[PDB]
Amino acid sequence: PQITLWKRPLVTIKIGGQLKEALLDTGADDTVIEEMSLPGRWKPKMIGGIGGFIKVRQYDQIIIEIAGHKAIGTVLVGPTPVNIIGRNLLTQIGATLNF
Amino acid sequence: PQITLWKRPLVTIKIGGQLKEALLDTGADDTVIEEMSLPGRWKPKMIGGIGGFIKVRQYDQIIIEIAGHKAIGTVLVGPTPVNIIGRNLLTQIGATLNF
Ligand SMILES: CC(C)CN(C[C@@H](O)[C@H](Cc1ccccc1)NC(=O)O[C@@H]1C[C@@H]2CCO[C@@H]2C1)S(=O)(=O)c1ccc(CO)cc1
Ligand SMILES: [Cl-]
Ligand SMILES: [Cl-]
Ligand SMILES: [Cl-]
Ligand code: NA
Ligand code: NA
Repeated sequence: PQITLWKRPLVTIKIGGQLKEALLDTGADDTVIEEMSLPGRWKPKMIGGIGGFIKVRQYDQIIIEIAGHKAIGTVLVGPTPVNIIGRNLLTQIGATLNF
Repeated sequence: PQITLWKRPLVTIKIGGQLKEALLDTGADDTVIEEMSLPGRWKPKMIGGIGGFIKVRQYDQIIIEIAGHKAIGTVLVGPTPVNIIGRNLLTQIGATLNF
């Protein structure tokens, strides 16, 4: 699809068996999801942006379905105000910015 | 252009006669630039990023070039890790996300 930016580019994702809404975010290096359980090992990380930093759990090799497209990669889990699909997964679905 | 996302989508902007680097950020509603002088009056605004809310200075109807495209719109000035071009100006340059 071609998604315009008049509104937030929100899509449906499936992660850990759960359906969520998330933002397709070219400004995010990595994918960040609101607190949930995921299987396997994790390690702590701090990530920062406007307003400062938050502590997250870094889970590697996690599958997400993004608008119907399967991708695998790292997912950070923590107290983000919005679920964010970052570049690490946007690349896997072939997403581009065009103008 | 068609910009892939393996790297940060950094572009050159021109504001106030100065060249700066900025990030094309589809997860940002608004355009946020580091401290600089801009003409005219400003209004207060609070924005909520990943780590919390901050105060910024809102300047309306500012001339800004983005990757060679002309925009005139709202620029927020305040402490951000990098200059970010949000959807308010991404729409003016005709940007869409595609996959
Ligand atoms: C500031 C950027 C360089 C990095 N951000 C991605 C942005 O699109 C970030 C995504 C986001 C975060 C919280 C709430 C809503 C959206 N938008 C952002 O700050 O936009 C600001 C905040 C205001 C609400 C959204 O638009 C307004 C302008 S981020 O801090 O969320 C981030 C930082 C580290 C990682 C890990 O790589 C992922 C995301
Ligand atoms: Cl990854
Ligand atoms: Cl590619
Ligand atoms: Cl605007
Ligand atoms: Na894992
Ligand atoms: Na103004």
